[PDB]
Amino acid sequence: EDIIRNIARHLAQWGDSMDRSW
Amino acid sequence: ASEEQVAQDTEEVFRSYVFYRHQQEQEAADPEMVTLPLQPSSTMGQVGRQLAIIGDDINRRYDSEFQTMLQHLQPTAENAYEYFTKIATSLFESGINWGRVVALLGFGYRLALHVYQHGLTGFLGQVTRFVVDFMLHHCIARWIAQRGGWVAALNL
Repeated sequence: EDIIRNIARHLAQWGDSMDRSW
Repeated sequence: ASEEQVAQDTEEVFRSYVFYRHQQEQEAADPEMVTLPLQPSSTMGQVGRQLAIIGDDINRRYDSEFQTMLQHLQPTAENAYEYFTKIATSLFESGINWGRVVALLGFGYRLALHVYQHGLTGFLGQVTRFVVDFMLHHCIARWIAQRGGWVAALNL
């Protein structure tokens, strides 16, 4: 589940970066 | 009732988001992503289009990285639901915001594109259901409804 955890962490980071930019 | 209208709108937003993400990747091919079924005079095409535009700066930076992690994950018809559910649940475990909602759409787009590129045709409607059903049952549709619906995304 290492890959699952990494994708989810990336998605939360990218999502938070977008949210801050908006 | 409010959640169900948001769920119906989510199907349109996701299909529009997929159409426009794919078109901009083509103008920067998956034939399943070149159709845009919408209800008459829908605003959800505009919503999906704008969400594909406003996430472009981040997405263009990281598209290769995301594709690489998907290659490692090796999603198939047999495991895609399990993997989608686990990843989406983790994404929202610490909260919901509009950026994370867009990240979920992007995940559905990249998952659908990846499986198609690896030979799995006819799966776009499956991923659409995964997205809609996840949002309905994991309180995302409720969060969107409390902000006035998907039209609130046009202010972003």
